[PDB]
Amino acid sequence: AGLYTTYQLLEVQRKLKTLPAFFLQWFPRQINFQEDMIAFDKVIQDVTRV
Amino acid sequence: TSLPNYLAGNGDLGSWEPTQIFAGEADIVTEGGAAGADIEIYQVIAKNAAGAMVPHDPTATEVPAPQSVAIGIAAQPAKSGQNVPYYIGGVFNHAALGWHASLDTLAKRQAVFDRTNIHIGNLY
Amino acid sequence: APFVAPNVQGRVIKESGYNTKTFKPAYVKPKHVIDPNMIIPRQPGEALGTG
Repeated sequence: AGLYTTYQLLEVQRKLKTLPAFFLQWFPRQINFQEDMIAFDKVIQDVTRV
Repeated sequence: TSLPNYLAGNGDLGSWEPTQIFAGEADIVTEGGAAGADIEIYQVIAKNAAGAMVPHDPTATEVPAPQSVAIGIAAQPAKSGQNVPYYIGGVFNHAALGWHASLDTLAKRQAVFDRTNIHIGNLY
Repeated sequence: APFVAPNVQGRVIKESGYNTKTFKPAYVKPKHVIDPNMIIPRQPGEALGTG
């Protein structure tokens, strides 16, 4: 002791958190577009009529 | 803790003085015993009626209570319910111990231990 | 991450720190005494009559 308690330092305990990909596995296709917007076209053709 | 200090200044890293305890060459005798109240380091202990290690105090009741005799110098601090090892023999320093009030001078402190293995003497 | 409109400058995120732990060992002293009361009597691995 005396003026101050001596020490030995052991190694730093680094817990590192992550957040891995689970919902991105159904989003495989990548588009890097420089335009403004993305347009879609959905068409239902009901045929089952007597 | 958070911020540094940018300005110029001074300060002490610390200061230290040794604490000498022994004054002679008598043999050292120790025993642990169950404490009864708060006990500092190198405070003179007594024993109460129940057999616990109450720290020493004269002027106790009519009848001189068994707290009036003093038995041992404690060695390491403890609380009520934590048993204490204490010295029962040796020749000790006069000033490094922990006394209390009305027991100030050199003569009364040796008159505490006029008989035992423990002897109280000055350093030089 | 914070959503910031592409005109304005953007938000500022804070950080964190760290802590410590210090420990100190205990100390142990068992012992014995060896008087002549424990040397003199017979150990079991010894014949009868004489020793």
